[PDB]
Amino acid sequence: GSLTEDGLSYKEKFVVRSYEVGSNKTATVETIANLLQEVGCNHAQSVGFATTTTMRKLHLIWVTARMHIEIYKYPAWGDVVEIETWCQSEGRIGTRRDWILKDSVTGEVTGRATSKWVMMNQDTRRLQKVSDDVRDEYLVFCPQEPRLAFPEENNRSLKKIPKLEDPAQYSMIGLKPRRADLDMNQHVNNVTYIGWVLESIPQEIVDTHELQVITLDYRRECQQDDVVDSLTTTTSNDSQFLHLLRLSGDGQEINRGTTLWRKK
Amino acid sequence: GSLTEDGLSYKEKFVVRSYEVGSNKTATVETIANLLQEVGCNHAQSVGFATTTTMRKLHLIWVTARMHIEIYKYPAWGDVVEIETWCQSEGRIGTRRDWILKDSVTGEVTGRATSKWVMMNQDTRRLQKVSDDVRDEYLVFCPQEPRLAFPEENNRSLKKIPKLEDPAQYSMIGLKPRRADLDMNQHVNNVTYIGWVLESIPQEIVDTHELQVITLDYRRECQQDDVVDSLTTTTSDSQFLHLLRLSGDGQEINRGTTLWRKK
Ligand SMILES: Clc1cccc2[nH]cnc12
Ligand SMILES: Clc1cccc2[nH]cnc12
Repeated sequence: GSLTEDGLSYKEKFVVRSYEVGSNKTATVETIANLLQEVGCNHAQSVGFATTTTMRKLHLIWVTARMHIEIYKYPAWGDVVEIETWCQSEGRIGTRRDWILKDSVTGEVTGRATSKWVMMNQDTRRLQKVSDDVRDEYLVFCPQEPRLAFPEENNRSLKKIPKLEDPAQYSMIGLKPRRADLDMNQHVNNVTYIGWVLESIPQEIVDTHELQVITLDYRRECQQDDVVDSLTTTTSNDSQFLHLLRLSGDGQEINRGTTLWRKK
Repeated sequence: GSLTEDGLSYKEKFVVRSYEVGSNKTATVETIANLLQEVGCNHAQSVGFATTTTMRKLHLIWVTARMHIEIYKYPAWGDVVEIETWCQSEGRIGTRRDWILKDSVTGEVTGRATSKWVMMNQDTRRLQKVSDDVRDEYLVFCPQEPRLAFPEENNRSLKKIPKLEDPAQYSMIGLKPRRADLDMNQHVNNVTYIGWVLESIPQEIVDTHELQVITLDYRRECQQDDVVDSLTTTTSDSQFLHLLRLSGDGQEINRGTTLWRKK
């Protein structure tokens, strides 16, 4: 992978692996999400990081608040996908990382994603607005003119997500993370929550439809010793669902989301 | 990746990814196992396949009976690992696939693995000795002189594994596969069973030791709707005996052993 000529974005190519594909012999949305994470990490590494000198001193970290992915064509096993990523501040609220996925051969856009990140103290887990000293350290690595993966006016990435009310139409109960679900800091990988959301989609949908859009809000972290219930209700040729992940016991919310599926 | 000059083995390089590493910032044994599977698949693709024309007509498939992996150094995040793989028949019993892992920069061997595969009818799940017409179709893609990743006679890869007796010293119960654990044919990926075996190793061991050897026998498949219990007892460097079995009736799906060395 490499930073582009202007040094304000990063591009990397990936060959889709045999264990990365589903029943259609195309990459799953979890493989795509893992590739977005990888290109994000390689981008931070290329520019010197993803915490700054001031963030490490203050025990501050970036945490995902929302992930929004739209896939037009999932890459097939053996195909090469090219992914371009960049960051931009949104004032003191936080930062946005965007991605564009392309077919390496045709140059056609096959997907796009956006994520909203907030600053949080690693120890107290208390959120905070981005300081000016921290903001200044990041500004030189972001484009100054707005560059959005989702420029559209009434676009899906910014829609508010309601809370699913019991009884859910479908559920998957007792989901727990294993060591493979953890990252290098022993925290549950963000992509695991996407998998858990999709566990409560009925098999018939997975067999007849393809996942087009997924928007996920992250409210609370699942600890290594927590157990999760995944709930889904149909809200709708296109099927739409409302999703809720909550702790098995008291029902504390960890995530909420929506998916849009189109007939194959 | 590419077939080597003689066309009898296959080599491919991999850059270790951020989500592929554990707390030591080095690749997990499940990432290694996924990479072995990937290089095996690319090898079959490069030579025309993973079944032959005759196997497809008779509804026959290759299935793993045993996996044995030995890692000396796990590759760090961002490092390049080179893996070479080849196959060899073992008479009509089945076939063996071997692998050698190397540090791309130093050329030093960092790991090795061997697996034993048997032929099975995919519908009836009945085992079968290979035959002659099927054997002949494969022979031209294998070396003729023996080439073993574990040459030593009566080495760790060939040791018989006993059945763990209750009560187990440690256990992880209620393990179930999710869609990410399935392969392209909707069967549980073989690497998932490695993860499930390791779930019952105590955290203290994972924190103070590194996994050096893992041998796993595959007796029965976990179906998409099955629930598994992972059992472990210390038999000792630390060594453990492992058993995976269905949550209800306790039908055995896998047995194995691990060897761990102090960090
Ligand atoms: Cl990791 C990284 C690379 C470039 C720009 C960034 N802004 C916030 N984090 C960034
Ligand atoms: Cl897939 C594959 C490649 C080369 C040799 C083989 N023998 C059995 N299967 C093989």
